Amino acid sequence: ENCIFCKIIAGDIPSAKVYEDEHVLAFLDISQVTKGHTLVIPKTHIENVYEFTDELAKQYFHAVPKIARAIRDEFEPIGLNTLNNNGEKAGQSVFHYHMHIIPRYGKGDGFGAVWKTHADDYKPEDLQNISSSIAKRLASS
Amino acid sequence: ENCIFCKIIAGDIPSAKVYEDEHVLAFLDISQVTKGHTLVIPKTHIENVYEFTDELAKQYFHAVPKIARAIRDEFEPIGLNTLNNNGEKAGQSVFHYHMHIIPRYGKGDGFGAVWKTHADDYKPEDLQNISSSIAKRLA
Ligand SMILES: [Mg+2]
Ligand SMILES: [Zn+2]
Ligand SMILES: [Zn+2]
Repeated sequence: ENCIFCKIIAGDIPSAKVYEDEHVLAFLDISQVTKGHTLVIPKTHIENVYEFTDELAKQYFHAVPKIARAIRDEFEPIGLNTLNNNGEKAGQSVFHYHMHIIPRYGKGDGFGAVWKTHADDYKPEDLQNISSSIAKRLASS
Repeated sequence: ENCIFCKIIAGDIPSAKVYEDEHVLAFLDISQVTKGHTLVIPKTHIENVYEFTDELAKQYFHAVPKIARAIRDEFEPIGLNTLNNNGEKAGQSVFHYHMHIIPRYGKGDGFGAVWKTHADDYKPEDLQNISSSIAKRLA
C-alpha cells in the first residue's frame, strides 16, 4: 500500500483535518491552491470514481455539501468548485479517490478551468446518437 | 421557475438524455468540451451544492459513478474529471446544481485545469489553524 492517503487515514502521516466520521475523512491539501483547499476522501481504498458502489456513494457524498458550506461560511469566498480527477492524464497523481473543494476569491486563485467550447462541431442528431449510446449501457445500472 | 435546467427536466426544452431516474437527469452538454461531455443534475431544483440536504444527496451522487462508467466503456477515454461550479466567479453559468462529467482524450481536450501550488506560503501551524477553524462549524 504505497498510498499517501491511506497513510493519512491510518495516521502514519500528519494532516490538517476538517471533517471525519466512520467512512469519510477530509483534510487540507498542503498545495493550498487557494486558502481553504480541502481534500475529501473515503476511508475505504477506492482508486477512482468508477469503483464507487451505491452503498459507498451514500457513506461519502453527504459530507461534501457540509464541508463546502463550512468553508464558505468561514472564509466567505466569491465562488467555489469541486473537482475530481480520474487517471494520470486527467490530473490524478494519487490512486485513491479524492474530491477537491476549492474556494474562490478572484485574483490570485491557484485554480482555473480552461473552457474550450465545440458546439458547432455537433449536430442535433449526433448528440442524440451519442447520448443514446451511453444511455443503453446504463439500462443495467 | 426561470431555470433553463428545470425546463429541460420538465420537458419544455429538448435534450440529449443520457440518464434518468426518479430524482436524477443527465444529458449531454451541447458545448461538448470533449466528446461525451455530460451534465448530471437533480430533478429537484437547488441553486448550488450548499442547498443539498442529506436525502437529496443520497438520491443524487450514486448516479455519477454509474454515468462515469458508462462514458468510460462507451468512449474508452484515457481519463475523466467531474466538475461542479458554485458562483458566477467559479464558472457557474446556470444556477441549478450540476456535475460536469468530462472524459479526457488528451490532445484536443476542451477542458483543462490551471494548477498553481502555494505550499511554501503556509506553515504547519497555519494549516492547523485553517483546518480547525473549518472543523468548528462542522460540529
Ligand atoms: Mg450496462
Ligand atoms: Zn489509499
Ligand atoms: Zn432549476
